[PDB]
Amino acid sequence: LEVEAKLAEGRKKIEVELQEALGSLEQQKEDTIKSLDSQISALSDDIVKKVLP
Amino acid sequence: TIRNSEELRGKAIEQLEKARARLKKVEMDADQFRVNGYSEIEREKMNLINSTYKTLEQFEN
Repeated sequence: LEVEAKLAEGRKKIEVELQEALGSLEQQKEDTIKSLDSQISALSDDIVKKVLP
Repeated sequence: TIRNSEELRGKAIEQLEKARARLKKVEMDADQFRVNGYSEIEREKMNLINSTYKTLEQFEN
């Protein structure tokens, strides 16, 4: 029981850790999407010079 | 008649004493069994927690 209940609580703690990590990653991804805009612009220009002959 | 009662009493006491000696021994086996079981239960509990912590970490992965 006691070990089992402890394990269940540990599983909940792991879920909290995992739930939080995903949220942090999502926030980071949003910032990146906001960030490195020049790549976007220049990145856009990117294909253009090589797409055609 | 005399040789009978004595034998009964001899055999009888050999047997009550023997039975109670066996009780003691068992009292010993059980005593042993209880300790082993307790240790096994603790290890098993340890098993569960450890492995579930592993499962957590894999979930995090």
